[PDB]
Amino acid sequence: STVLSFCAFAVDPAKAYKDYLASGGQPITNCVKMLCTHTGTGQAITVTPEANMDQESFGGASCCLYCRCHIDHPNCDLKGKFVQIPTTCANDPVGFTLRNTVCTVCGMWKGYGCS
Amino acid sequence: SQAWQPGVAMPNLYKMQRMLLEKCDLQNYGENAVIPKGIMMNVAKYTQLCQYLNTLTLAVPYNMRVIHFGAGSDKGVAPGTAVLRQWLPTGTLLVDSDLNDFVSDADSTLIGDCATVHTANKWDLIISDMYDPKENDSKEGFFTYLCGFIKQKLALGGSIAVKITEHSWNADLYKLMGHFSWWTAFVTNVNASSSEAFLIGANYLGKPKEQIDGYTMHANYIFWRNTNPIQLSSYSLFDMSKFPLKLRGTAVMSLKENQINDMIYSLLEKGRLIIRENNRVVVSS
Ligand SMILES: Nc1ncnc2c1ncn2[C@@H]1O[C@H](CSCC[C@H](N)C(=O)O)[C@@H](O)[C@H]1O
Ligand SMILES: [Cl-]
Ligand SMILES: [Cl-]
Ligand SMILES: [Cl-]
Ligand SMILES: [Cl-]
Ligand SMILES: [Cl-]
Ligand SMILES: [Mg+2]
Ligand code: NA
Ligand code: NA
Ligand code: NA
Ligand SMILES: [Zn+2]
Ligand SMILES: [Zn+2]
Repeated sequence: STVLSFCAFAVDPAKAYKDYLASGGQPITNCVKMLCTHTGTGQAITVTPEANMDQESFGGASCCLYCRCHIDHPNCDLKGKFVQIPTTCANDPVGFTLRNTVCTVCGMWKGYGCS
Repeated sequence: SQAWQPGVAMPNLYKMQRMLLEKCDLQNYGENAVIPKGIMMNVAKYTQLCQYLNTLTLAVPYNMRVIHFGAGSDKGVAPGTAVLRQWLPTGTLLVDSDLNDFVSDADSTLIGDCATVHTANKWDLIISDMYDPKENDSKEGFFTYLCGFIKQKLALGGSIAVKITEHSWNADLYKLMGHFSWWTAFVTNVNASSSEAFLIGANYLGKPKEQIDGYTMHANYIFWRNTNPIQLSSYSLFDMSKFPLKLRGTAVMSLKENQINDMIYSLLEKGRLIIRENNRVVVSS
């Protein structure tokens, strides 16, 4: 509810979100889920929706903590693109992108679709 | 048959009438109902809009320019912009705007009243979801700016889709629909119980093709909606295989007024030409 301010006014916004969740707070809502075929490449971050049968596709900016909190990025990789999130994890897309990393060779999420 | 469509267009029979203005029997609020789980109404709505726009002769240049007004939700995100980004060719310039701050997948996002939005450059497609919550007169505000923007900054051959409702409408905008090769009022199947529609102008000609009276045409629109109930449908959302806007590689030419002859107007009408400059795009304020 005040999750965005909570993280925006923390020294470490990513840690703040983790702490907030660990305390029972509800994940950031209104990540923009797209209608898609579910026949895509299954890669993590793409120019258009690329969800496979195990993923959802979301508008990228809405799944970025730093975009959503309107604060500085730690460098955006997501804004302007689409992010594929495992369906089992689609309840917390912002959390997923924070906790996970894209493999630099296959382009899929490490520990989910990556080989 | 109708349930499978992304929505319903105002039939010509109804456009041709000279109806008196009546109250609309529809309410814009509902429980919808046909929106799939985890999907925002606006994602569904814009998806069906783009599905409908796919059936029309839209000019699609190699370096397309699209501006999206009223792109911010009260959620602080841009679901319509996201759909547009999914729909449009990769590398299309997509610029959006809203009075209030929001996070967007557009290339540029302009915050402030739309009247502060200034650009010398012309556009190939204008989308507007702008809306402000005794008589039912023509509304000004953002509509006044929008008509000026279409007249000054829409490329010949370009198209528009502008959201209207029973009470949120403008007479001059309706009149301007007669300056396109074709126009309609389009109701999305997912929001069909609302008086909402998109005024769609296909292939801008920069001059009257027909003489539309704005007050009369809105009365015609309302009469149509009052006498033709449309059952909610999300059928079209379940096949997204052919969704992206077709890459037509539509010619872009900078032509003077005296070069725009009969043959050229015919090309404009058929969705086969865009007329504008190709200078660097600057949008600000
Ligand atoms: N005069 C004006 N100038 C700029 N924006 C306006 C306006 N009047 C209304 N609007 C905008 O129109 C929007 C109505 S809701 C639009 C929803 C948005 N298209 C989405 O994808 O979710 C509001 O965001 C409001 O800020
Ligand atoms: Cl976390
Ligand atoms: Cl389609
Ligand atoms: Cl057409
Ligand atoms: Cl008329
Ligand atoms: Cl051609
Ligand atoms: Mg035609
Ligand atoms: Na067009
Ligand atoms: Na209304
Ligand atoms: Na009149
Ligand atoms: Zn970001
Ligand atoms: Zn890998």
